Amino acid sequence: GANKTVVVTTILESPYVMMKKNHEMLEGNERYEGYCVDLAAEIAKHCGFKYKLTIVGDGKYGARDADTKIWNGMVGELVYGKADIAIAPLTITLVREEVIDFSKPFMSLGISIMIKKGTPIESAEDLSKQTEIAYGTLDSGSTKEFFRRSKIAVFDKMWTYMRSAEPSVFVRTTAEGVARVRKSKGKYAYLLESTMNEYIEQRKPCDTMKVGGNLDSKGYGIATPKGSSLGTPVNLAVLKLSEQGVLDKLKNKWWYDKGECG
Amino acid sequence: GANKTVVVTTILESPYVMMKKNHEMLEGNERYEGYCVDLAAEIAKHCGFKYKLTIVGDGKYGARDADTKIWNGMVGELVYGKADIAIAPLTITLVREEVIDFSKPFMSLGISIMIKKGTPIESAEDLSKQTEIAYGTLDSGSTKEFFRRSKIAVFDKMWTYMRSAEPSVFVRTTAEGVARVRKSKGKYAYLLESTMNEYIEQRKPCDTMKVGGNLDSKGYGIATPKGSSLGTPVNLAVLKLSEQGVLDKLKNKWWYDKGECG
Ligand SMILES: NCCCNC(=O)c1c(NC(=O)Cn2nc(C(F)(F)F)c3c2CCCC3)sc2c1CCCC2
Ligand SMILES: N[C@@H](CCC(=O)O)C(=O)O
Ligand SMILES: N[C@@H](CCC(=O)O)C(=O)O
Repeated sequence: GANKTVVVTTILESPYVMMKKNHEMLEGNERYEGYCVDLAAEIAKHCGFKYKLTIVGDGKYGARDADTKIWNGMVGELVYGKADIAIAPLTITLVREEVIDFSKPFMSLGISIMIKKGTPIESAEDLSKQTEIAYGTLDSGSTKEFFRRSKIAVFDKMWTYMRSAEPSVFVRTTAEGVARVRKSKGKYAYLLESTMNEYIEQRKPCDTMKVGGNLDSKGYGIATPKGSSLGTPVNLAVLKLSEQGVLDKLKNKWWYDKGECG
Repeated sequence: GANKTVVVTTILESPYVMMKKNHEMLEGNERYEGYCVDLAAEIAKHCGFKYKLTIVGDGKYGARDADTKIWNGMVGELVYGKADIAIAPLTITLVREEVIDFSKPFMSLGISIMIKKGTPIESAEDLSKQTEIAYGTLDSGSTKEFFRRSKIAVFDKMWTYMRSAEPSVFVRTTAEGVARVRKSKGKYAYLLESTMNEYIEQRKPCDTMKVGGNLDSKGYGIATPKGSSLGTPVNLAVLKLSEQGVLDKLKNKWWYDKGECG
């Protein structure tokens, strides 16, 4: 039938999507800025659609409830027909691939360790072999699932600790994880995606550090409801933007051009 | 109908697929070893198919002839129905995505510079601004197309030079490119994927170096004829192998465990 306004689900996660400081003075898509705001504009231009940016109601990435089997977050939005596409730092995983479609990756990342500067930790092995420094992850996302599912001794050991740590080591948002690292005098390390870790390392007050190598290697994809006719042109648009250098240019724009730590 | 033997196209490219030294004494799949030999076995196990490894007839990755519009290499094999799947270091590109299917990436890479040790070159910018050191790429693959298509000043300048350099700076195989770097007393630099570059840097006689950062960021995918029912389970198998750490384990096996330079 007639072209419709494509409803885009995304998440408030810096520097992917952020409220403009003058957002009260603005309407619709103009309220927001960031990497994924720019990316949504590029994808829409190349695929020739009109779109509305919306922030996921529950503020989550997406996980299936073990009891209800219901998906929450942006993944839920797609599965239950509440959004047409997700343009966000949404990690490509086996369990999600079964229920939604993903483009080829538009950005790579791996799980990584964030410490307050001078914390005596170099690696996941270090974290696993001590108790004084607590560590955890975001809940409802791919990092938590990684540890939950891992057969690898060090990661299995970390999971056994985190799942029963008191008080809880899990956080509701990335900004919470960062706030805990900053305020815990080095007694909390935060396990998060290297992309978010590298962005925060370039933000005032420049008191955090990404340490050691990444624990895994993967990517974010643009997601669509399974079988959506949008998936094909969106995937081809991601490949063009990659091959044109536009994705690299957008990463430089939002991570390093505006970087606050020198 | 009945299950059939899946015909796998691949390429002799170290350490992805190599002849076993005792290959004369062996039959069928047992002739070969390498990262992609191991990967093919894993994919086949998880998807439950029997398969025959074959080496692409023309020894190429795949390009479309500007005049005939005919695809050569492994891409051609898939397009014209001569193979059922390609399990090789085959780069995901826009032009290929239009005519074949690709899984999510099983390995990441970017274009990179290989020099003989002590060559006074640090970057693509350095290469572009001098003439004494010749440089080129593999023909019939994604690296050559990258330079051909690039709008980026430095890469555009490199392409203008390479396309008309005499004698020719392009090579038929990776091993040729390496042999030219090694034998040219530092007067030839070779532009190749960081994966191949990093493997050769760990092989005797340890006389080559990867220099500077990568020029782009992308990945290899397992490829199938467009619409093949094989694409779905193969893609899911790649995600499992990624999430299990098996892909990382296979990279360590073939690059670094056996590494010859310390
Ligand atoms: N080391 C274990 C697996 C290695 N993994 C990958 O390379 C890998 C990924 N790699 C990448 O995304 C690298 N990568 N691949 C591409 C692509 F798709 F080839 F064009 C692009 C990028 C980065 C920039 C945009 C274009 S995504 C992903 C995996 C495995 C799990 C699923 C999601
Ligand atoms: N990108 C992750 C969220 C962040 C994290 O889990 O570290 C996801 O899509 O679930
Ligand atoms: N992986 C490349 C070949 C190697 C190169 O072009 O550097 C391709 O699929 O075409």
